[PDB]
Amino acid sequence: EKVLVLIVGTNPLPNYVVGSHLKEKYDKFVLIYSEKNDKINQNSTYDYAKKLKEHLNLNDKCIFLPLSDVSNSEKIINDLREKFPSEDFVEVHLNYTGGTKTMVVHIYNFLKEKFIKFEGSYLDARDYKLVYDYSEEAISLKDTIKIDINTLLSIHLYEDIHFEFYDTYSYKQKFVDSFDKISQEIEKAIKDDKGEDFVKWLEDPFRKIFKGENKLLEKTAKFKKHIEKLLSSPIVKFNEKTPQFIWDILNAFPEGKKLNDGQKLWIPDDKITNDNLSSRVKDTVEFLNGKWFEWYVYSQIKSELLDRKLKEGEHFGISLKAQKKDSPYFALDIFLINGYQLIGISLTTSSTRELCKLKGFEVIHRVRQIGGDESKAILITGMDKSKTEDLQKDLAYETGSTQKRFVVFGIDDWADIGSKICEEVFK
Amino acid sequence: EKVLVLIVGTNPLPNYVVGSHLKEKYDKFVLIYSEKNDKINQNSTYDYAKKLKEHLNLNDKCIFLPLSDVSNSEKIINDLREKFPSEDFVEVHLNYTGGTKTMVVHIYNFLKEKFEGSYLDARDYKLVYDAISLKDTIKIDINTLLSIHLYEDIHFEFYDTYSYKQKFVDSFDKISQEIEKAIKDDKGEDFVKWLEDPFRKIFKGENKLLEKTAKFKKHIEKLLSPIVKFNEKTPQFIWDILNAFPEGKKLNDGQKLWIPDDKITNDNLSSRVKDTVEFLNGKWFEWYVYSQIKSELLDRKLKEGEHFGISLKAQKKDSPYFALDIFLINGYQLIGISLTTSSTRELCKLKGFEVIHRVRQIGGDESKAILITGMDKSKTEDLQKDLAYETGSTQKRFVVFGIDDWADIGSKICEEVFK
DNA sequence: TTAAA
DNA sequence: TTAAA
RNA sequence: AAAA
Ligand SMILES: [Mn+2]
Ligand SMILES: [Mn+2]
Ligand SMILES: [Mn+2]
Repeated sequence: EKVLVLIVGTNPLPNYVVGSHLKEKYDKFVLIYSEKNDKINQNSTYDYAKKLKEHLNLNDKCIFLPLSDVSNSEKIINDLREKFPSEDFVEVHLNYTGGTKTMVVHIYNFLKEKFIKFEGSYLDARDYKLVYDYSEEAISLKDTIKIDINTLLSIHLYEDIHFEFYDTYSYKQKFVDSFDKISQEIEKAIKDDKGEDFVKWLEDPFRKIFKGENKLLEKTAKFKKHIEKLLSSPIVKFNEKTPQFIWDILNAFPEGKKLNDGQKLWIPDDKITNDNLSSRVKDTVEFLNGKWFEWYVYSQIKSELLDRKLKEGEHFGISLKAQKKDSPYFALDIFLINGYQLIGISLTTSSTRELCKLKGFEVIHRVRQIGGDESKAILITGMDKSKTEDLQKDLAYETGSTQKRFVVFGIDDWADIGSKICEEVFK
Repeated sequence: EKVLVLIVGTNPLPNYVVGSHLKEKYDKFVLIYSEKNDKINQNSTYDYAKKLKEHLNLNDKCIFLPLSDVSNSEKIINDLREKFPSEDFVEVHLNYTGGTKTMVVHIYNFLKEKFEGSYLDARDYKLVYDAISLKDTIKIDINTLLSIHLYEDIHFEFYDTYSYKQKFVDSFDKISQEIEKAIKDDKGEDFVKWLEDPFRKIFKGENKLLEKTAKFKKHIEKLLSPIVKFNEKTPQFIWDILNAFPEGKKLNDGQKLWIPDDKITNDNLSSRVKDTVEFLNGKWFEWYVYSQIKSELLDRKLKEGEHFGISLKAQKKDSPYFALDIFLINGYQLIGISLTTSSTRELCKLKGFEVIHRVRQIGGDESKAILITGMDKSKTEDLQKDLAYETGSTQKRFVVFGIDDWADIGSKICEEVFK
C-alpha cells in the first residue's frame, strides 16, 4: 500500500498535474480539503476535490479528509490524527503544493513524524518541475503531462462548453464558395504589410458609412436617411480615395454581397427593400468590421500547432464559450494549451487605447477563471508598438515569474503573427 | 537578541501587517527574499523587502537573505545554512505567511533545528501562533500601501480640492445639491434615461464636437429629433439641474437647446459646453457617491487623504499611470470603487474587469473591488456571478451595486465595507 | 452576451 | 490616459 | 502552484 497525499487549495491544476504523473506508482490517495465555515470567512475547496477524484479516476481508492480550520494549527493537527488512514503503509508521499501555509506546515510535519519511505514534493509553476525533497530530483512535466480543454475547464467548475473547428467556422457557412477567395485576398494584403492601411480605411470611411443607428443595414429607411445626412463626406473618400488592395478585397465577395457598385459605393434605390439591403451588406460589413481578423489569426497558427502534435478541439479552437452552473457565459476568441498551461487569445482590430486596455483586463480575468492562476493571456490589437508596449506595462501584475503572463501584440505583428505566437507560447 | 524572520513573497502587505505588530517585541529582523534568475523564470522579491525595511523603519537591524532557487528544497537549505545568522538568539519567531510552499516548509524546519511559528489569516484577519485579531489594530495609509506595492507619484483630490468645484465656482454647491435631491427622490432611473436619450444623442456625437463650432453646428443640422425631445419632453427636475449652471456655461438657451451662431468661436463653444457636458455625462456620479460616503464616515475614524479620497492616480517607475474613482482603506484592506452611470451589460462588465485588476495591483491579492452601475437589480446580480473568482473566502471581493442603490448608496457602502 | 465606437 | 457611446 |  503506497499512498499519495495532496493538499486541495483553490487552484486545482497543480494537483491534477501531480496526480496525472504519480498515480501509476501509488495505491491510495488522500485529498485533504477545507470545510465551509462562514463565521471564520472560510470557503470549502471540496468541489475541487471531487473534480480531482473524478478526472483522475481514483474511485474508492480515494480518501477525503476535511479540515475544519485551515488557519488553526491545533485543529489541523487534531483533524489529521482523527481522520488520516491508520493502515500500515510502506511509502508515504506528500505533495505540499496546494492549500494555505498553515496546511502545508502542519500536514508535512505530522506525516514526517508518523512515518517507511517518505518523500515531500512540490510542483514549480515557474520552470515546470516536480522537485523531490530527499531524492533531490527535479523532473520536468512541461512536455509530458497533457490536458485537454474539457478537463481543464471542468476542474475549474466550468461546464457546458462549445467551440468551433477550422472546418465548421461560422463565416464559411455564410460565404460558401466565396469564403476562401475572401480570406485568401485579405491574408495576402496582411502578409504584404497592409494591415495599418486597412485599419485606417476601416475607421474612415468604412465605419463612418456602415456604422451608426442600430439596424442601419436592415431597414432601408434608416440607411436612406443616413446616406442623405452624409451629403467632406466619407462617400467621396470611399469612391475616390480607396486604395487598390482593398478594391481587390471588396471585389472578392460575390456581386450580390459586394459593398461596391462598380468602382463606387452601392446605394439602394427605393426599389430595394429591407431584406434586400440586409442580404447584401450585413454579413459583409460584419466580416470586414472585425470578424475577419479572428479567422486570419487562427489560420496563421493552425499549421504551426498541428506540427507540434497538438489536436484541434482538445488543445486549440476558435470561438469558445463556457459557463459555471447557473451563471452567465463568456466568449473567448481563441484558446490554446501548451502542455498544461492555458493560453487565451483575445483579438481586436481597434487601435484605440481605452478600448484595448479594457480588452486586456477582460482576457486577463477570463483565463484566470478557466485555467487557474498560471494561465497566459494574449491580447492582439491594431495599435502601434509604442501603444502595445505601454499596455503590457500598464496591466502587468507581479507573480514571481520573469516571463510575462500578459502579452500584447500590435499592428506591426500581423504579417508574421503566426511565428510570433509560436515563439511567445512554446519557446 | 530576539530575531523575527519574514518570508518575502510578491504580496508585501501581510509582511507589513505582521511586521508592524511584532516589531516592538523583537531585536533583529531577517527578510528572506528571492534572487533573479531569468533562466528558471524566477524573479526577485528584493524590491518588496526593501520597501518592508523602509516603511517599517528596520534601519540596520535588518538582514536580507537571498535564495538562488525558491522552488528547490536542497538549494534553499544550502543558502540557509551558509547565510542565516548563526548568532545566539534567545528567541526566534518565524512568520511563514509569505513566499512559496517550499520556502515555508524548509525555512520552518531549518529554524526548528536551531522557536515559534506564526501566520496571518487573510480570511479572519488574525495572527495565529503554532489568535490576536489585527483587523482594527493595524492601520495603513494610501501612500504606504501603494508604495510597498511599488507605486509612486500618488496624487488624489480632497472634498475641498475637487476639480469641478473650481470649474463651476459659485455654482457647484447648487448644482450638486440639485442633483442630489433628484437621486434622493428616487429619480436616478429617470435621470439615467434622459442622459441616454436625448442628451448623449446631442452632446456626444463624435470626437471634439464640443471643441469645434463647425463640427457642432453640423451635428445640430443633421439632428434637425432629439433636439425636440430636449426642448419639449425634459422633466422639471432636469431643467432645474440645467439652470443651476452658470449662464455662460449653460447647455440651454432659455427653455430650449442652444445653437451656436457662426460667430461663436471654438474657445467660446468649449468654454460654454465642454465642462458642463462632461460633468453631466457621468463625473457628477463620482462626486455624488463621494459626498455620501464622506457623510457616513463622518463618525468613523478614517481621515481624508490617508484612508479615503477621490480621483486617485499613481504609476510604477517609468510606467503608465492608472485612474481610480474612489479609494477607501478599512484597517489594512483596500476597497476600490469604480463608478459608471451606464446601464449596459457589456460596458459594465468591462469596468468590472478593470477594477478587479487595479485594486489587486495597488493593494494586494486580498483587496476588495466595488463597481457601482446604473443597471437594474437582475443585471447587477448576473454581473457579480459572471466575474466572481474563487479566493478561499466566503465574503465577496467583487461587489456590484445598481440603480436601486443610488438613493442610500452611503449606507450601502458602509455596510459592505465595515462588517 | 457582435465588433467598434 | 474623459465617459460614455 | 510566492496572506489557499
Ligand atoms: Mn477529452
Ligand atoms: Mn475579439
Ligand atoms: Mn468611473
